[PDB]
Amino acid sequence: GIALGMIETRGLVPAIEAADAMTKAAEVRLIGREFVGGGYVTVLVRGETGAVNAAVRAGADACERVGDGLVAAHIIARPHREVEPAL
Amino acid sequence: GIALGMIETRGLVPAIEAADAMTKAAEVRLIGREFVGGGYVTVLVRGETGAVNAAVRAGADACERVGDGLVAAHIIARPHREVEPAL
Amino acid sequence: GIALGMIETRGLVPAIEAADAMTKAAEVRLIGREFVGGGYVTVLVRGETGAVNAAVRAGADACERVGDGLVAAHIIARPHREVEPAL
Amino acid sequence: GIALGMIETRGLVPAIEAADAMTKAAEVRLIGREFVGGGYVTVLVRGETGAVNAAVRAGADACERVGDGLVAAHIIARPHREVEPAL
Amino acid sequence: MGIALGMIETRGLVPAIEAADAMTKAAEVRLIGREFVGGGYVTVLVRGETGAVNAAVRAGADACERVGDGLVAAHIIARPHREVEPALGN
Amino acid sequence: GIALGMIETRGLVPAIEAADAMTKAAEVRLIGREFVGGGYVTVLVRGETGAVNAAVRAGADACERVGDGLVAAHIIARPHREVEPAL
Amino acid sequence: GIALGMIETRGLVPAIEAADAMTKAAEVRLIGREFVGGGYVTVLVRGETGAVNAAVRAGADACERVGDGLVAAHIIARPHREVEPAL
Amino acid sequence: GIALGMIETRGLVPAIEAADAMTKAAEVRLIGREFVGGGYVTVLVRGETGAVNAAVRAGADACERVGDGLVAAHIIARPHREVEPAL
Amino acid sequence: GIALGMIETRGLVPAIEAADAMTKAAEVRLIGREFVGGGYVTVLVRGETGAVNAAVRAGADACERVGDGLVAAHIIARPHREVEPAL
Amino acid sequence: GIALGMIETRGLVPAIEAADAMTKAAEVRLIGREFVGGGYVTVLVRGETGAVNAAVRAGADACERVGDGLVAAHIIARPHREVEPAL
Amino acid sequence: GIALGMIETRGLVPAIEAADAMTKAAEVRLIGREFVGGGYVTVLVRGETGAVNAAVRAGADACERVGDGLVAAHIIARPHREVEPAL
Amino acid sequence: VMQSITTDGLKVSGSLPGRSSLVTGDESGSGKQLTGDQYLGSEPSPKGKS
Repeated sequence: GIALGMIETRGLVPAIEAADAMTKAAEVRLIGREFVGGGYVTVLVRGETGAVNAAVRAGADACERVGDGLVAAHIIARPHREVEPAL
Repeated sequence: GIALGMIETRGLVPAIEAADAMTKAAEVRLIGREFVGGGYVTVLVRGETGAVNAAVRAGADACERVGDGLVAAHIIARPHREVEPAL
Repeated sequence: GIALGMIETRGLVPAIEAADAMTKAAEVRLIGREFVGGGYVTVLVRGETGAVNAAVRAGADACERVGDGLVAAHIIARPHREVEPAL
Repeated sequence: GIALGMIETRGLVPAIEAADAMTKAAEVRLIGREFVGGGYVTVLVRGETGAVNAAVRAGADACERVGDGLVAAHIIARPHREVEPAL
Repeated sequence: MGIALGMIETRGLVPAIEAADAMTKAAEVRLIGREFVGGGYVTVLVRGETGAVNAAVRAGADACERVGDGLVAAHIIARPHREVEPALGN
Repeated sequence: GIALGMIETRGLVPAIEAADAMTKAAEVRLIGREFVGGGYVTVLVRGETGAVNAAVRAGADACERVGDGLVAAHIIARPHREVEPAL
Repeated sequence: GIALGMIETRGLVPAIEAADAMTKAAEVRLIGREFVGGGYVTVLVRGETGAVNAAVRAGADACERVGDGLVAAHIIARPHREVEPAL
Repeated sequence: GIALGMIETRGLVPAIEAADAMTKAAEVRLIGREFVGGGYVTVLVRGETGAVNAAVRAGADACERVGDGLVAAHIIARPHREVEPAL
Repeated sequence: GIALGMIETRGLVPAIEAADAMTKAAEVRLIGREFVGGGYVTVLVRGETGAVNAAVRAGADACERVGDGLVAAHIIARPHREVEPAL
Repeated sequence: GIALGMIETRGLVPAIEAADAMTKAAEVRLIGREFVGGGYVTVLVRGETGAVNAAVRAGADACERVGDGLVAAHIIARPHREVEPAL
Repeated sequence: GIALGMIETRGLVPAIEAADAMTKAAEVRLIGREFVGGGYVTVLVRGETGAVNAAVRAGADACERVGDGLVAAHIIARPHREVEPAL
Repeated sequence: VMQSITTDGLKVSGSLPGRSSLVTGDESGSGKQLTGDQYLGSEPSPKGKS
């Protein structure tokens, strides 16, 4: 796939929670795990657009109040060829 | 050509979505993705002055409400050559 | 010039545009951009103390509105050699 | 995917901006640009069902405020082999 | 060398021609094409960098809004996708 | 003469009589007779600016009682060379 | 003969009726029939001025009742040499 | 041809914009520019009577509201022999 | 870039500081600094349309209160191929 | 001849109407074209008393309404020799 | 000494007294003595940023009571290499 | 000739590649807070995110 699912939160706990939710809920291959600073942690996964949407929504739903919570999530279907160097 | 465009938020998720908006909005090449620290994240693009304007304007002003939000955006038509090490 | 001028802010966007003010205001050469931590960013420039003062004030005056604003604008006209290994 | 998305609009300008939305929204490939006659222009893309659905949503949402407006917009997810000679 | 797309629509070819004339008098944009949509609709297409495209498209618009039937749609593509022009006719 | 005069009308009766008025009123040379489509007919003549204007005035007043009448009358003096490949 | 007779109508059936009036009203050669676009159809014939006038009057009196019928009907006595390249 | 058009304004900016109007509106040959003094700048262009008139007309229309304004816009069609060495 | 930016003032000091704003704003090369007379002073720049726009606009934002201040900042987007001797 | 005709005005537009009025009114030869400065522009002709009188009358009666207006138009009958080498 | 100080004065007397103040006050070199026209005279000195600051402070405090006084006194510390053609 | 007003209120003109209601495409973001530096006139721009 080419679509990029992606979630980010406070602390690594909800990060791996969203990751486990995505890898269980969609045809998605986890490809990036970023420690951002100040507790911001981002998990970014690659898969088809429908799978990306399903995984993102499932992770966000199962990750709502646990830990310190999400801050956002998004469904990108195609980053440009020049965006993948950022990951 | 050498116009330098800037996007700055807390958490790299609005940053990279502004970056996708950059590479989808105007002919600007992103040349850096920097982790400021404490959760602050920055994307650093290059392109034509009007292109930088269109890109940065659209992306930053569209991704303000994405999660915890963008903090600031800025544009430089010509950085000084001596400011090269920052690149 | 050997005197030091230097700027501190939150997020490097005000830092780099204040460095642009440095290098458009007076004949000063920047030596470094440093991520202090927790969003704190500093810029370090050489110059003669007249140019140092002019540039540093220009950056401070052009820097407060950008992002989170300044944290400290400081100049030293006689930097010791013994300080250089920290630079 | 072989899902076929396709958009009809008032003349060529909304068609081109809709194709822009196609290629910036989700993974689709422009298979056709057709000038029906009498001011009608249609764009034909292929891809995965969910991706094409998101893409055509974005294309419409772009086209309503462009020019004279949208005419018609449909999502065929299973183009029969008998339809292939028509495309 | 500008690849941003400046392209507009007119009812009738008279506004198309005079709007394209203003287009190429108002910026350095290469007139890449004219297309007859059908029923008198004419779309003109030029390539150039974003600022030139913006200025020239604006000028063509406020020149063509009155000529003949008038403008139909004036739009500015800044990032034509790699696949669009082959479907656009290159 | 390099000035380009040109007009629009409904059908060929007004177009041909307008071309005749072009030729009789002023000694200009016709360069194009274009079928825009949907009954839209345009004529494109070449001559010096005064002759262009006079001929176009004569053709313009000679078509309202002819068929459906004139739709778009226009004179320009200096077209850019970029329009020539479209001519 | 160089005199031009030429008629506009809606749909080519009244155009064929007008050409029929041409061919049994006077001995005048037809130069062509053409589909203008949008349903407009133009018939153009050449002949002597009196024969052209009589034929055109006959066609106007004949084809104006069929469907929408005649749209524009007028003659040119001695067309200019610059006009005929359009034919 | 021989017709002389010429535009007077105060400040060089309206002068060059009037000259651009001359050489973009009609086919004329600009023969020169003159710095009169006291802020007075004039552009002298050459061409046929119709082109010169149309050019100066368009230039006056454009140059009314630019900068601090136009002074006098005039047309000469038959410059005398001893008048030319003034140019 | 060939777009010409133009800006006028009264006195050499505002003109030269406007030229500073030119060289510090965007990629604009000053091709001529000429003296109209009567206090009127001219500065030109050449570059891309967007860059020229940003530069001239910044120059205006810089020259407003420099002694006499701004007089005219009107600009163009393309000089004609003939105006070079007039440049 | 020997008589000296002279006319001066604010701006060179009315100066050139003065000059060509000189030439058209009668046969008189021009001897001087003067840019005095501050907007004053002057023209000097040489001819017979009646011819120069008629010429200057025509110029003063023609160019006042043109532009900002005439300011002085004198005529001398017996030009002294001592003024000649000053010219 | 790259910093460029410049003073605009009503006439040559305030200009040269200002230049003398420049040369007596701080270490500068006089590079420019320009006559704008209409009485405006501009003086251009180069030197160290603080040196130029003190010098032109002295000159501005010099020129208020001399004749008609100042018009525009300004300081720029960074003349670009491309500005040299204007210097 | 098109007109505009500078960020400090000054008067500028030219081709001026700004925002106009006749042309679509440049709607996103132009309306909201102005970014650092400056390119767009103090004249307010149409919205219609679209």
